[PDB]
Amino acid sequence: KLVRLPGLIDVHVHLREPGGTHKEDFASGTAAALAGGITMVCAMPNTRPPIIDAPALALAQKLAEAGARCDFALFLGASSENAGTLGTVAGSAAGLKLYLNETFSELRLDSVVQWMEHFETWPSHLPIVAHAEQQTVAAVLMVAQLTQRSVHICHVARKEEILLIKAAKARGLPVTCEVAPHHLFLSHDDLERLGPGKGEVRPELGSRQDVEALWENMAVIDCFASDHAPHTLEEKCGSRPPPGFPGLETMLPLLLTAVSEGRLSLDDLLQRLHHNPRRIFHLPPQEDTYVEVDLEHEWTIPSHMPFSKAHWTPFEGQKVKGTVRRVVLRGEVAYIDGQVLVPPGYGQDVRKWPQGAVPQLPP
Amino acid sequence: KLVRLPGLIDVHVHLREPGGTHKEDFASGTAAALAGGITMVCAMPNTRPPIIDAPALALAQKLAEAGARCDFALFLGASSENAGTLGTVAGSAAGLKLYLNETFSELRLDSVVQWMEHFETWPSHLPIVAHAEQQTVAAVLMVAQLTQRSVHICHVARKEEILLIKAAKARGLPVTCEVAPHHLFLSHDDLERLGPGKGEVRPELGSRQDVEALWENMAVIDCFASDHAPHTLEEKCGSRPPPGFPGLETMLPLLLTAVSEGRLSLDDLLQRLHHNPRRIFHLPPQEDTYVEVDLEHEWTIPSHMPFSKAHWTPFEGQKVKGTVRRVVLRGEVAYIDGQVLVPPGYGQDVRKWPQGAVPQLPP
Ligand SMILES: NC(=O)N[C@@H](CC(=O)O)C(=O)O
Ligand SMILES: NC(=O)N[C@@H](CC(=O)O)C(=O)O
Ligand SMILES: [Zn+2]
Ligand SMILES: [Zn+2]
Ligand SMILES: [Zn+2]
Ligand SMILES: [Zn+2]
Ligand SMILES: [Zn+2]
Ligand SMILES: [Zn+2]
Repeated sequence: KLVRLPGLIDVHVHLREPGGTHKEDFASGTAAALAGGITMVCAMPNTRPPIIDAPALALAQKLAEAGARCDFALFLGASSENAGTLGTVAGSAAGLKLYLNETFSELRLDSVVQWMEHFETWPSHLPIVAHAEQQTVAAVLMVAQLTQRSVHICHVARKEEILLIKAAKARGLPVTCEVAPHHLFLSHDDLERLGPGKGEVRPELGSRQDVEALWENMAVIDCFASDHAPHTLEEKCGSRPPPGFPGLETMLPLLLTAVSEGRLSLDDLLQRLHHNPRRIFHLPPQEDTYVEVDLEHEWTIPSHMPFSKAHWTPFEGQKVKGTVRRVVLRGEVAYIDGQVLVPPGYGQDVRKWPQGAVPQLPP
Repeated sequence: KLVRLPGLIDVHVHLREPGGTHKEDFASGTAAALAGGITMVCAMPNTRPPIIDAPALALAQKLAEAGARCDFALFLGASSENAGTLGTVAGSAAGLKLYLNETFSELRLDSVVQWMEHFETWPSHLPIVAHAEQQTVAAVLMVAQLTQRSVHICHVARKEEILLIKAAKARGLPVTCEVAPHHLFLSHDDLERLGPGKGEVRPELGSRQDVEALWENMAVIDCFASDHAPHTLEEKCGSRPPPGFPGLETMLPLLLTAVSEGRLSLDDLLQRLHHNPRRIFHLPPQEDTYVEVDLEHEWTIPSHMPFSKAHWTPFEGQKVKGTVRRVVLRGEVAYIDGQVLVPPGYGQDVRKWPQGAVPQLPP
């Protein structure tokens, strides 16, 4: 007996096109998404060229329209030069991405004043998300308050961060957050097995206490999102390993395992991979779209999943229970038992749908 | 013709006793203060042992009472273990010091949650000051708002920081700040002359643009304070140079030079070295206390000033106009033209004066 789920949404993926297509491209990354029960993705802007201006966004839109197999929205990225220049294209993006710490990214800002400038100039009704670790979470929350708007915190990974956000929510501040599966299912205990190259990720893997704190504070977590960050094994194992884990194909099975163990409910999962992503980012429904999962199937994660060009996974050897059997996207069978059945280009930019524009007051 | 000033107050000095007395002690540091026209100092807690508990404070109080030549108050320092334990001695201190970044200091905290705990437990009516650079200023401002109280930011050094504080004040937030003379009178341009060891200080010396921004935003600066941070020349020039500059003997002459050039007024100076320190820290008046300065005397800063045991200065070679001629402290001549005339032990703990307790609602 299969369980029918709505089309799940991952608001944080790196699909590497343009410019890093040996790591992943729209076609392979969205195949990975479908195999993971995800029918809509929001792609980050730290590509080459990075998506920090209108011409780069135009290019990325066309590449995505030609290559994506599931539906998508594309983030714009904040830079040290583009505040006040994105107004005409802002509404066509998933939101604005701020990179506020060192990581795989034309996009660290030099000064909190540049963060302020972005918060002041980006349209007030559109989403802003931030890579903001440790004290940076408090700092960007301060900027959001000074500019009297909301902010969404990407991949919360630490007890420190989730408790800060918890305190902010208790004060009624407009902040939401997401957590990635590696920060729920891996910790320092796994670094011996992974090694120092494979183990590189930002935010870094946390202690057992960090992991336990995220679970204990599940009520504070608005979304799950993979931070799918594919790099090849050669890159991960080489002399300057880039941070990041692939995760689209493993996220839902890991979380289904947790549901089966009573660690969270099916509803808790659906709030975090469907309803809250929709409402935070004003993402439209997908008609005739659903995912069928088998909650009984026990399997062990192999050394690589079938679709991501990363061709490795940090979850190798973990025992999971739950698998994606079928995905239907807008009335077409998109995935069945290991086979993707929609071609590159089937996917659409949801921000171009009438129902996918973010509502705003007449300007 | 001399000008009579009130007794000036430096709310940020490191006097190194206990435990670093080759660098400075209460007797030498307060001689330096008097020679710089300063009659009251607030001493930081990063000594050895650090002033992070009641027994250490008791020791420091006695050492200061026996050695100080001018009046003083002693800060307590926040640690990872003492939140919620300082209530009985809190009112006897200048305030609570938080070290939130890497610098010469049992006292970096590991987590913003520890900052929160201090803001929640330290009595709400008593001062909190923070070493908080760049984004850390925004982060600690966020903690202050979450806990609905004020904060004072130490040694603001950057355009980024002063503009953030300016924006916070425009939103009516209870934040004050101080600036040290080296961030007004030295910059990157001086690093060649100083060299990499002598030039080490935290916050680091800023660009010309940082310096210009602090001057342009003088209205945002509540206090001047030296961050007198003496280390010996051997230490500054050695293989692991500690950050910090001595500054008590040079601060007032540098600022008087600026007054003479019309860069700020005598009133602007007195707000920042007398009236605002008094009101932010609830420091009492000193009866029969004044400083006489000669605004006409031109001189060049030598390779070391007479009193600080640091026996070096980063301001060597700068031409100044203005000198301290006489200091009277509580009816006794304390300093005349290079001679200190009050003994170690003349100085008193102002928090023990009836008028020096911080007022509070009956608890
Ligand atoms: N998480 C990572 O370690 N790397 C991400 C960047 C990011 O999400 O910060 C990537 O794009 O590779
Ligand atoms: N400013 C410095 O460079 N060092 C100070 C510490 C401090 O004020 O942060 C010191 O105590 O030496
Ligand atoms: Zn990130
Ligand atoms: Zn994110
Ligand atoms: Zn990312
Ligand atoms: Zn400091
Ligand atoms: Zn200070
Ligand atoms: Zn200091």
